[PDB]
Amino acid sequence: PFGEVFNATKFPSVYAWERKKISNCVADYSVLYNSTFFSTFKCYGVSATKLNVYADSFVVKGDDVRQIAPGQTGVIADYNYKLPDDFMGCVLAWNTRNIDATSTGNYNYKYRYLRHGKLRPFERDISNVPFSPDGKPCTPPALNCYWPLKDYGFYTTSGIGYQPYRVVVLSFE
Amino acid sequence: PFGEVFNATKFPSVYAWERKKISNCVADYSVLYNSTFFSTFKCYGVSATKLNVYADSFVVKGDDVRQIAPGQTGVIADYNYKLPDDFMGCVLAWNTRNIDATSTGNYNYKYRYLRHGKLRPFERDISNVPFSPDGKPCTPPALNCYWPLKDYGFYTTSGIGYQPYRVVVLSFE
Amino acid sequence: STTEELAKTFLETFNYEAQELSYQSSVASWNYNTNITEENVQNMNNAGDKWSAFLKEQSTLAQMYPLQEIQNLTVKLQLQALQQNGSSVLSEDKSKRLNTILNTMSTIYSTGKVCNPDNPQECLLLEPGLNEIMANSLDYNERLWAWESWRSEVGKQLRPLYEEYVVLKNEMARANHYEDYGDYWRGDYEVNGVDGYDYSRGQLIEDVEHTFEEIKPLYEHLHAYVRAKLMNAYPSYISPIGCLPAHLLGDMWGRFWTNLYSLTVPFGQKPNIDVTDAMVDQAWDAQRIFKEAEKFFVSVGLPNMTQGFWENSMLTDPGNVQKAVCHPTAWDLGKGDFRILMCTKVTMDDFLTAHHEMGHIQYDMAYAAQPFLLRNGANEGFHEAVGEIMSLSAATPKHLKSIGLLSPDFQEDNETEINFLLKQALTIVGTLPFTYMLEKWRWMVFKGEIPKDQWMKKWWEMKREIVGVVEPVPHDETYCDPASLFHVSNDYSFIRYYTRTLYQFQFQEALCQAAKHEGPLHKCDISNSTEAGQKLFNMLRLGKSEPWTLALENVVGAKNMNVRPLLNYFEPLFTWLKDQNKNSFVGWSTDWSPYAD
Amino acid sequence: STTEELAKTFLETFNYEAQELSYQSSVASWNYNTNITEENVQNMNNAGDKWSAFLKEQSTLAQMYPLQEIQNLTVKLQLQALQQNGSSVLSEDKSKRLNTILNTMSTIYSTGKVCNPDNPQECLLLEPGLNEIMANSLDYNERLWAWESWRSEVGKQLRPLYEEYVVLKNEMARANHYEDYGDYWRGDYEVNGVDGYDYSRGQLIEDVEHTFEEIKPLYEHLHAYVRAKLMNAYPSYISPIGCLPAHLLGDMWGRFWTNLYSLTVPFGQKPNIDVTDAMVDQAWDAQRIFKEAEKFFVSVGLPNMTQGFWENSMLTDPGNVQKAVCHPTAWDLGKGDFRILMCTKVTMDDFLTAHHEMGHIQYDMAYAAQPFLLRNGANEGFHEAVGEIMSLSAATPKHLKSIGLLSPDFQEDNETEINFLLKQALTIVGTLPFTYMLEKWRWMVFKGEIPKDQWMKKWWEMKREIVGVVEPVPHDETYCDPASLFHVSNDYSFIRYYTRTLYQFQFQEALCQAAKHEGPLHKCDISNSTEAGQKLFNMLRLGKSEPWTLALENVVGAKNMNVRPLLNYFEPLFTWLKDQNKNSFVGWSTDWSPYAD
Ligand SMILES: CC(=O)N[C@@H]1[C@@H](O)[C@H](O)[C@@H](CO)O[C@@H]1O
Ligand SMILES: CC(=O)N[C@@H]1[C@@H](O)[C@H](O)[C@@H](CO)O[C@@H]1O
Ligand SMILES: CC(=O)N[C@@H]1[C@@H](O)[C@H](O)[C@@H](CO)O[C@@H]1O
Ligand SMILES: CC(=O)N[C@@H]1[C@@H](O)[C@H](O)[C@@H](CO)O[C@@H]1O
Ligand SMILES: CC(=O)N[C@@H]1[C@@H](O)[C@H](O)[C@@H](CO)O[C@@H]1O
Ligand SMILES: CC(=O)N[C@@H]1[C@@H](O)[C@H](O)[C@@H](CO)O[C@H]1O
Ligand SMILES: [Cl-]
Ligand SMILES: [Cl-]
Ligand SMILES: [Zn+2]
Ligand SMILES: [Zn+2]
Repeated sequence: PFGEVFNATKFPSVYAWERKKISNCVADYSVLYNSTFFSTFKCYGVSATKLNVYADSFVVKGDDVRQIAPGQTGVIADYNYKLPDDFMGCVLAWNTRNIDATSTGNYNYKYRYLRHGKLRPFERDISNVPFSPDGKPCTPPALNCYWPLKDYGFYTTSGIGYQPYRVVVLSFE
Repeated sequence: PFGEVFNATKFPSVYAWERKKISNCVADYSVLYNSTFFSTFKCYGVSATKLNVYADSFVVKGDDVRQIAPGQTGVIADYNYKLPDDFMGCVLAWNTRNIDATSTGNYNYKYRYLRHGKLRPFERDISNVPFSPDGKPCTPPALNCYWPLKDYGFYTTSGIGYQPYRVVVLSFE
Repeated sequence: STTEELAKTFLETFNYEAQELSYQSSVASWNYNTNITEENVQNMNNAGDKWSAFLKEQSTLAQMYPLQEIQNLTVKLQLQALQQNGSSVLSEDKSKRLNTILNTMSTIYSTGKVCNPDNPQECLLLEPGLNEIMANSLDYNERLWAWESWRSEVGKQLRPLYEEYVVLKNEMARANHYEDYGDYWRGDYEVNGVDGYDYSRGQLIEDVEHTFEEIKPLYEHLHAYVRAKLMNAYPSYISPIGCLPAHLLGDMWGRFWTNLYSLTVPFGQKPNIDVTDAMVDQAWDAQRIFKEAEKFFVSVGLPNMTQGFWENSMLTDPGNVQKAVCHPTAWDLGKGDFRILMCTKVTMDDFLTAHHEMGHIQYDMAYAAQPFLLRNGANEGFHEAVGEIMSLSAATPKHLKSIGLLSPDFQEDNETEINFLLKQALTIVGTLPFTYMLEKWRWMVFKGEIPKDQWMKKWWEMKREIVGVVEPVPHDETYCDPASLFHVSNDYSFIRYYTRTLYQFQFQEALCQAAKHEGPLHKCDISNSTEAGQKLFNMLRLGKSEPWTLALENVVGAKNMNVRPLLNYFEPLFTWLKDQNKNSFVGWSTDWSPYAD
Repeated sequence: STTEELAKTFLETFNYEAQELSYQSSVASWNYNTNITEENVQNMNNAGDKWSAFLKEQSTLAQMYPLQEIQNLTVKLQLQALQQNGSSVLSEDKSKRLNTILNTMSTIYSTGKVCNPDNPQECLLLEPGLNEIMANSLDYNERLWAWESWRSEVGKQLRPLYEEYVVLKNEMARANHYEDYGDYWRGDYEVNGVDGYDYSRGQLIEDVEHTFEEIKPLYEHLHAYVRAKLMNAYPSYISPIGCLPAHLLGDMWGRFWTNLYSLTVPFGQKPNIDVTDAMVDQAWDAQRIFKEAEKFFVSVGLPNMTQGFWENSMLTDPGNVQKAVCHPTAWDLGKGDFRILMCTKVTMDDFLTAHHEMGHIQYDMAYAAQPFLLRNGANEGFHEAVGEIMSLSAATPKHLKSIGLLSPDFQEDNETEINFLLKQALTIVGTLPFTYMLEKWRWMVFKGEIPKDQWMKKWWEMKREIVGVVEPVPHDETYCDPASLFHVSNDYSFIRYYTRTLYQFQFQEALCQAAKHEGPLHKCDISNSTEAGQKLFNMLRLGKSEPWTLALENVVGAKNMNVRPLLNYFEPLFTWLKDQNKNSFVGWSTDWSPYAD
């Protein structure tokens, strides 16, 4: 039931990433071994088989993919999706310019740029409350009040590190 | 009666070059016009005929021929035979290695290397008196006394600028 | 949170938003300049208005941040770069008039066309019509024509507008706490707070004029020599002691003496450093030229062009049908999207240009690391200079061979070398005076030391005096010759070309020193020199984040610019000139003219 | 008149007299050397004896002139050369004893012979007996035998004599106002009165040693490589960290590691730069070899060989019947009469050798203008140096191709450049430390610095410390190994060979620079160059006429001895070496020995 994750017509935004539970299954993984159609494939664990899982789907900017790994710096890894320090399986990613990007500009995809504190590993946040750097309610127009969720803006002409990349994170337990 | 100068069996030493007087003669110079048997032939006058003459004979080293011309530096032209400034006719030379040189050494030809003042155009010096750079009589073994006259040394194996050349110098008045 | 802390979040919000508008603006601007359709001219404006409107919104909003109450240089810079007022400081009636001027002028210039007096059917546009004449005609009168018609038509026109342009633009500047618009522009070079790295808007003029004095000797000779040469070209039209006729300088203004080469070449029997023909004889296309320059940068350690570059850039005029503007430009649209727009001719002049253009693009790439507000050359001069450093190494006979445009056998001797040097002077040394002179007149016509009724009288004084150029016909105040050049009538700072040319050789010195190079600077080729490549990058990636003085000290070791290096690159040609001119009058008389004869 | 004026006249009389005696002597020497008859060996003496006896007579008369009281460099030079008091400064007993020594040593060496200990039936003379052993034998003990026989017989013999030789020779030096005999020899390099071009008997050692420092890295590696190589050739006998058994070095002393090539060849698969067969395959006679050589020189601007040369030279062995000596030499007899004696085989090594010899002849020709006493190379080093430059440019595959001995299809691949450079370094670089050390010992031994009871204990204190070589069997002061090398026990300055070696590599550089040469220095061929010859002929036309410093300046552009160019020649080998030595040890411990205890 993997080809049902990478191959899903649509993918979520990082701030609202999708977890799919996979149990009582058998998969060969070789559907994943046999791929040049794949730009990133770091597996912080192994690369063998036990014919036995959690897939995390979402989209990011090229240069944002480097944060889907442990110990990573910020913004995406900080306020969206924080991978656990040791605890790990695989991180898979692939360029999608023709799919999630358009010459006219495509902004469906969101990400949280502001927040009060880092997410714990696998934490989530769907919240949408006007943010202020010293707590306090917010009501923009008002100043120093911003909306946490900003749009990516995926143009088909942009640099690689600015093109959409669909990313799937497999975890084991 | 020219072929009785260049063609004469022996020749003088430059220090005592011979002037032969030729008057009331008529010759063609054509005996000379056609000659590859002739190394030098510079005529500081012209190259024409009037069938009318002075013929000075002597032998020098190859690189000494260069001095049998007006205004020339010295040694051979300084102390032995000094051509006149403008006044002139012709200077003729020819290699004579087989005639005047021997593989063993031929030293019959002399030339004067020391003197007190240059010779005037067409002057001669047959003097042979021990020389001191500041007048005064001389009696070698004594030091700073030299015999003014020295030997040429025409070995047949030597370099061209070291082989005997008989020179004839024609003059017109 | 603190005040500095509040600022951090503001700028972050700015970046993410600006990048989105700035990009759509650039993508619009592009689609227009490469395809002049009507629906295109529309959106070019819109996005470019939303951008400029959002910038304003943001500027007044940044205004609410005390940067004095901020102690993190990085932030202070961008915040205050945003604490800008622009022309928003004028009234509505002015700020529209001004834009209308700036537009009318820009238009007139690009749409100008002269028609044959004795043939009102055919007309020529500056490019490629007039330009070709100015670059090629050996005919005194044909060149007189072009030169005079252009300034007579499109010139007499820009005259009114320019006078008003001067006013409204002065106001704009003064209201922003500047002396004049001149002061505004000289602003670019300013730096406050660092100690020894500070630089004032006045200290430019001072340095420029000073540095310039030391160039006079070398230029006077160049002059003296090309004069003599031109006397043979245009027999009887020139005075051994008089200035050079403006219409005989190889392009429409004499901005560059480059086209004089063919008739001022020191040793014609040598095998031409103008590989223009070699290129033509070898079927080189625009593709080869650019793929060729990319390889150059690669060799010094820099990256290929982004595959995007190759899919998006416009390298050859689409011809007619789909028409586009041709000025060679290096675009940093944003979102890591790079491209060049150039109607590449297979000239040598264009192959060198390819490099200078691609130079910019590499610099654009190198500082895409920096926050949006810091992505830019240390100052206006830096970017042009980087372009030129490239343009320099590539044009050496050495490099030429490496490429394949010059016989592997080519025997570099003192005659070829003078040829190559003489050429390099016609371009480099040639502009120096022209450019300085231009900007002076302009600077003066801002502090208003020049009244409307002498505007030309004085310009031509400075051509005769500073550049040793004279106009072939008299020009009354109806004329406005300075505006005949794009940069003026299209509102562009110009001293950059001068400052640029100095840095050029400064960098080149230290880059070749870094590349462990043999002897004469002019002979240096930094190709294949990672060491040298690496060095440049380290100052390239600093964007505007650094005061140009510091960044320039990082590479060459100098708080300021210096004319010394330039002078050495040209010493051989200087001493060889000195001789050549031994049978010539060197210098000129502001008194001789082809019209007052 | 003055004292100067009196002197001119003396030198003058001298010239003309010397020229006649000197010529008679060469003509003698020659005839003997081309025709070994008894009547010839008789006259070879007579003429040489008058000459030498006239020289003395003159020297002692030339002594009656104060050159300190003379201000005309040219004259000072000749006068002082003639003020050769020589061994005439000793008492008649010393001077005769000394000659007996100088002779006895000479004799023993040439006449010496060792016999097979377990076959005393057959004995070998150094040439070609022992020599062929030291050059070809892969047998450690056979090699040890020769090596130890030679030094233990004809070595121990020259010991006593050498000690007295040193005393007698030192007195000679001291009486002529030299610190020591070493000081004497270093004299050759001295210069007085010219400024900057002045040089001192001290400043030799100073430069020699400093120049040598920058040679250690190159040599240390060269060493490191051949050692590992030799470890395989004689497994077990050598230590990875230890010095090199002196008897395993290619010749009787290791003066040149040339013969090591056979077993140190970088890539033994690569084929041939040896046109030895390309020449034979073309029926090349002794005529073609030289006619070609002539042509070479003609190309760069120099003259033909004087017709005399063609008429008088001996190029091919007359076989038996009329036998002759076979050492290749260049003869400058005098009276503008030049010629070469060479038993020309058809080896490439001979076609090359032809060039080295005719280099000399061209030099001899070039300075024939100078007064008789100045006709000779700038120093001992210059004449051989000019010899080599030729040898060098001819040996390039390029030049060989140019001639048409090398198939115009040969690909000069990266690896062939290595077997060449190695076969080169093995001779050129191999001999440097050896050569320095040897004159380092002599030099010191002539300043008492090396006591009699430490002569041999000190040879090897440096054979290990400087050269990286050891004695296979230990030696006490009963031995005198240094004296088993020709130049040593034949009273010849030996440092000549270091400065020569060094010099030539500047010459070649400066000439390939002027000959406008692109690739690596060792690929250079000055043929068809001219502007190169010119730059060379400038120092060729002086011989001893101006200080070498000037002569050397005329071709390079510097006043001194520079190792840099030598290193540039071997830079491609040096890099390879360093990598080769990746895991082998570089350097040596002095304390290890091939005999222990
Ligand atoms: C402006 C800002 O957010 N600070 C950055 C931080 O993101 C980054 O992690 C660190 C090095 O990795 O440098 C700066 O401190
Ligand atoms: C510790 C510190 O004050 N350094 C920060 C740095 O982290 C940050 O990238 C930059 C932008 O705010 O400002 C300062 O340089
Ligand atoms: C990695 C790199 O930057 N160099 C490559 C080069 O190896 C390749 O052969 C060439 C063909 O497209 O393009 C690039 O220049
Ligand atoms: C500037 C220059 O000559 N470029 C060379 C090129 O000729 C050569 O093919 C290559 C291989 O070593 O290296 C360099 O890039
Ligand atoms: C430099 C000088 O003093 N001039 C001359 C020199 O030209 C000449 O060759 C020599 C011969 O005696 O005498 C003097 O040395
Ligand atoms: C007679 C004499 O001794 N003077 C010459 C002089 O003519 C020459 O020009 C110069 C260089 O050779 O100096 C001397 O050799
Ligand atoms: Cl103008
Ligand atoms: Cl030894
Ligand atoms: Zn540009
Ligand atoms: Zn030799």
